[PDB]
Amino acid sequence: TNLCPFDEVFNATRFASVYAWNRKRISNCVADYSVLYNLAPFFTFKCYGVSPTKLNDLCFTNVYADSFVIRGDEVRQIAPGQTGNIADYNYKLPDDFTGCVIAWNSNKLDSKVSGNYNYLYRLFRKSNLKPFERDISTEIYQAGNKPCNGVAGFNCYFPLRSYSFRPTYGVGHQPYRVVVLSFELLHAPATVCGP
Amino acid sequence: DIQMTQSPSSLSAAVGDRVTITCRASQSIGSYLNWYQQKPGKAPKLLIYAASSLQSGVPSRFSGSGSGTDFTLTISSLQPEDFAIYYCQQSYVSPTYTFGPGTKVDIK
Amino acid sequence: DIQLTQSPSFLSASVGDRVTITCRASQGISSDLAWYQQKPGKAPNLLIYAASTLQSGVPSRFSGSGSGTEFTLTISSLQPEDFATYYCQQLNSDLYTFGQGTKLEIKRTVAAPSVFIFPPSDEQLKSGTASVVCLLNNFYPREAKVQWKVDNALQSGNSQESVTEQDSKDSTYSLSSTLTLSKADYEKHKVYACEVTHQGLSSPVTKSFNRGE
Amino acid sequence: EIVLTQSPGTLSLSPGERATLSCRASQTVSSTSLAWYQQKPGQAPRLLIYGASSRATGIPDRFSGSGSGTDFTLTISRLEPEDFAVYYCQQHDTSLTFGGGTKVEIKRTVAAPSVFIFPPSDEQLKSGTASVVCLLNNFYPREAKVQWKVDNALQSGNSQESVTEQDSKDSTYSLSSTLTLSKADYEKHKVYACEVTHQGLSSPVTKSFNRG
Amino acid sequence: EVQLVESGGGLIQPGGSLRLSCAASGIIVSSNYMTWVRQAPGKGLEWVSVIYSGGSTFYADSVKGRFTISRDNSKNTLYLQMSSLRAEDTAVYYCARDLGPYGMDVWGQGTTVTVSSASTKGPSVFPLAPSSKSTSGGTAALGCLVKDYFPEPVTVSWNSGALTSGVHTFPAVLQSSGLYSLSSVVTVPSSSLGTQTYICNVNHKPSNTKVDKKVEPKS
Amino acid sequence: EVQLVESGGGLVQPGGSLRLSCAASGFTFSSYDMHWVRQTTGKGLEWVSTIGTAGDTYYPDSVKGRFTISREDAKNSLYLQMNSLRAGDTAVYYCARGDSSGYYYYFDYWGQGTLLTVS
Amino acid sequence: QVQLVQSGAEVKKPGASVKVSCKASGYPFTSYGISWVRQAPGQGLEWMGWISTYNGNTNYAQKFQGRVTMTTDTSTTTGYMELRRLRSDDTAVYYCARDYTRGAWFGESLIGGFDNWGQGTLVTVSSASTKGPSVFPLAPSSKSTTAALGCLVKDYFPEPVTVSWNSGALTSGVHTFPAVLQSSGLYSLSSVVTVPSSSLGTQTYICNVNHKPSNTKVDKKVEPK
Ligand SMILES: *[C@@H]1O[C@H](CO[C@@H]2O[C@@H](C)[C@@H](O)[C@@H](O)[C@@H]2O)[C@@H](O[C@@H]2O[C@H](CO)[C@@H](O)[C@H](O)[C@H]2NC(C)=O)[C@H](O)[C@H]1NC(C)=O
Repeated sequence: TNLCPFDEVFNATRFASVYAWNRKRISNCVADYSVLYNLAPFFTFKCYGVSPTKLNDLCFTNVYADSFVIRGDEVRQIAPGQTGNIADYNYKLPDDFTGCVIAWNSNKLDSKVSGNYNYLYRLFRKSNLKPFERDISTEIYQAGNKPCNGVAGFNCYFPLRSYSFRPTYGVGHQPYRVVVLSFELLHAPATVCGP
Repeated sequence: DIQMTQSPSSLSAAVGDRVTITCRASQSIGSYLNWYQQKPGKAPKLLIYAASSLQSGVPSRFSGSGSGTDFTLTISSLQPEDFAIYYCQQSYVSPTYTFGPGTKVDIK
Repeated sequence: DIQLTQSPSFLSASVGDRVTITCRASQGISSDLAWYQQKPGKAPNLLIYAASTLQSGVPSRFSGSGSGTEFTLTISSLQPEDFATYYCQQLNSDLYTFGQGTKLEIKRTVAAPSVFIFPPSDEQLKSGTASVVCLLNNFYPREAKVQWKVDNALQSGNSQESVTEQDSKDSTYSLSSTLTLSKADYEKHKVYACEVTHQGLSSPVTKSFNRGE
Repeated sequence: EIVLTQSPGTLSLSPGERATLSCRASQTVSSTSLAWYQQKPGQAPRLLIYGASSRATGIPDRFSGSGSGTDFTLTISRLEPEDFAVYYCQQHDTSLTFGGGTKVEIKRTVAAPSVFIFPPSDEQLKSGTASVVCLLNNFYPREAKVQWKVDNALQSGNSQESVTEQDSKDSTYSLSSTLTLSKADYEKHKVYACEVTHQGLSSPVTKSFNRG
Repeated sequence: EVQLVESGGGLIQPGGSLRLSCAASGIIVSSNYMTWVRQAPGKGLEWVSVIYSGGSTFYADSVKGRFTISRDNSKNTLYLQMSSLRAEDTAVYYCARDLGPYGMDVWGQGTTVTVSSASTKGPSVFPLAPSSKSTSGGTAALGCLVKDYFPEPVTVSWNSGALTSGVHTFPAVLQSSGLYSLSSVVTVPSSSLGTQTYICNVNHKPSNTKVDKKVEPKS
Repeated sequence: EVQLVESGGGLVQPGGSLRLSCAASGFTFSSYDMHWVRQTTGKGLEWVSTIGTAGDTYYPDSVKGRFTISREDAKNSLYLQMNSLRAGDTAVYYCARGDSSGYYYYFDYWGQGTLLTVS
Repeated sequence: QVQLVQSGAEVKKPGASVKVSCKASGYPFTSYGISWVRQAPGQGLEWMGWISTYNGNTNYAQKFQGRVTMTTDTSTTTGYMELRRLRSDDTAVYYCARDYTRGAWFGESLIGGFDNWGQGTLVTVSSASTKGPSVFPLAPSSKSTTAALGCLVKDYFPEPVTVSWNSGALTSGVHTFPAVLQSSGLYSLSSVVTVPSSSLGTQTYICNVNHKPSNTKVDKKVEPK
């Protein structure tokens, strides 16, 4: 039986932006979690609803792998019941999450001396995101009274802002790569169990 | 981290009485409590897990009920043996598990 | 959790000069930091954002640059409306942090204080208190020393002072010092003095009075 | 797409010096997608460095990589005899391309050839074919120029060189320049000379023979 | 045309409750980051709380539990409810529109909040006469000492506004009692030492306590 | 008769090194997780370290790096190795047997405890 | 113990087609992709293409955009590369490698490279037919002065012959130059040995030629003139 492709998730060359996060469904495979047990001691591993030591004897219908790049001090927001601009207008996790979250610093890969302007987040949004909702949309945000008619200016703002990663920043403003494994369980043949 | 709080800090009761203690969590942990009894000088003992399931052989007077961020441990008829400190533990966020401060049940 | 520190605190200048103000950050906060101006009594005004960009409606004299932990604001030419207090402000996820601020002021030739002493009146004594007033008039600079030697004794309390804002006509300050002694403690002594130390005076000058006259 | 110019073309060193190889890209290449390979003579290649810094499984510590953007460097600290191979760089940033490759040779003292000569075999002449082989035994460095003089004059077209690899013990080459002419022309002329000019020499040596 | 008006500050006792309200024009308060920033008297700016456009609220460590920021869309207004007040919450308060990495561009005008028990009381004006101890340089000095009044402000004028050239009213300095005090001196030339009338005109507005005390040299 | 006997505590200098052990009996010591949990009179019960049945180890933020947990399946024993000791490490140390019923995790058996002093 | 055994040498001709095989062993086959590489004689490496062993997606180089097909067999864990329209400059050694530059499942770019390689498979393509060595002597010069001699393994096809001396006796000082392709498409090799000048007409120098594809094993005797 095929193995679960956990290597192609953590070891990919490019990660997405947080406002346009990536998703990968994993099904019909044997899940060897030793990959997570052998992780180097600079990763950040947490689990919710299930003990890490007992992933090798549970069965799930689906596993979701969500990957993105955030700032150093915003990894605290990738958790159930959190508030802030990343948790509100970029990426939201339910209250009863039931899954694991892994994060690691990627300064050697995503920083540039001239500044990396390819990583962006959403700064202006009128209301919070529902859990696992993605908002890829570039429309002028009116913070004023008169309509904007799709033109920048006073009270008319481009919604997205840029990280601009540089090697000389403090560790809390350095890039971090984040993977979220969501364990799904419904009334189904339970494809992803794995010895 | 989840902050676990217990109430009351102390609870004097007499034999035969009905005793109730409560635990409260900073964020919704669903139904993920463990209740532990500790006599002075001995090991802690598991009474209830999953907030309502009784452990395999325990004084049947102990019961548990609650969910979300409010949980309750109940003793029907207090006995002279049932003096201890009682603890609540959350098991939702792994691997860092956290215990409550503890409630000392004193025998009036 | 960031703490920002502005290097100058009371830095002065003259009309036609340049000036440089600095803000250090204590952890390293990328390049997001704003500079505000406030004239006394009014609300602050925005000058620079993202540490280098200029605000609409602001003249082009004001420049800013920095990164990481060191930021600098610069005025290339002082002009009679540019004397105010400037702050640096920060961001990053549920904390907003300001600096203490940097007062800017006129510069002038050094002038010598004038010293006056006033004993307590009669109605004050009837009410049951006694205040002795020492006045320093027109010194510039703002830094001066006042002493209350009561026949030998330099009190460390029961004395408050107040200075005026710089005089628009002549760019100068003035200072008032007071001493609150009850009627019981007032009539127990004869000589009350006020000793002033300031850059203008060659040696400290004491103006005093005798209670029995 | 990206073209990788790899410098220098050759590299002769001594067993224990520090070696530095350069790979330069026309466009900007990310650091997550550049790798180095080593090929020994007669074998298949093997991965050494991936991600421009990381070391592969089982690779010793004396190999390392660095650089960024458009210029990357492979550094070898100790040159054990097995580390004399051909080294390649690739990228897979925008399609996958290899470099030109950089041979790593052994530096030694300047030796001189031992030029020989060989009249065509009489057995061969009874089969309508003639061949005269010039030989150059152990000589260093590699570069050598040879001329074929037919009674006074240089020739062209009739010359096929062939050079061995550096010997295991002495680490020197051996050149075999062969001239092929029809017997009709071979009996037409009388003095055939092999002219050799090497850096290890200070004068053009000429070894000649006549028919019979 | 873009403006932020404020109202709701005043006297209060240490432990009461008070609600500041900030009115907005040209700005929808439910679609911006709106901030409360306080400036204590002569100490500097300090953030209080923020409410996001999606409704999230954050507070400084100094006001956790004690304060609550709120927003009314129907009237387009921002609110700050203050309770368990201490003497360290006395300051001017500002509502601001924050653009994130573009700073705070639109500010309100300022609301004054005083948190003390004290008592609404009038002044205790005393004279500060000139003398041979004051005749110097041909320009002596004299004034009116205002003592133990509450609350601010107080207007001191000399000769009913006739004389204004060379008059300083020093800022009010707070007393250990809980009341305020200030002085005001004029350097009238020593030539007019007994041939000119000098009357100061204290004006305590929240109590209507007009005083026209005369200052003249004493023997 | 599940029984768990700890051993190894005592007087040590700060910054020293210890390795306390826990001997098991009554249960098969190859199919159960094993935890170390300490108790102080000040803060209360706190979790120190975890070991699974696949060689995986888990430590909290304060403990990360310094402590190492180890198994020996053949002799029914488990060990905790402590290096670079600190003042805030003196406590009663319990070796606990972890277990679960579905998704819910609990400690069903605790040992007896061994007091630790650092000075 | 990852290993990739690969097919045997091919001697194809212009216009034909070849299919090389590569049997994987010692790892989970469906978890990695397969890359094919090519190296001309005396040249550099140059990429051919990539195939996903899981869902069959392929990615070919522009130069070979259509001339080549790659297949996989999951049961025996085998990869196949088939080339068509064989020109004469397609002579090269072809390599099979396990891939870590592109994922098998999601087909994205990875941080890695070609970690495990095959053994190589020479594929000669030429317009000719099998031939045998025409071994000739090359005797020392007229003046008997250490000199050198040899034998000329000439006009032979296909590729390697084996040239030894006295069944492997005088290996010290044996130079066997690499074969060079002539202008008529046919390889010629020269083997030489250096011997002391005083021991020329005293021994018996015979060179052994083993051209297996024609089954020829000449122990040719070279005697000085
Ligand atoms: C991400 O990749 C690293 C490195 O993988 C190695 O190099 C690749 C090019 C390829 O050849 C792989 O097969 C190699 O294993 C993985 O780190 C290695 O993990 C193995 C686990 O079996 C371990 O034995 C090695 O020591 C590790 N090497 C290093 C340098 O860390 C890593 O596991 C991959 N990521 C994930 C999530 O699996």
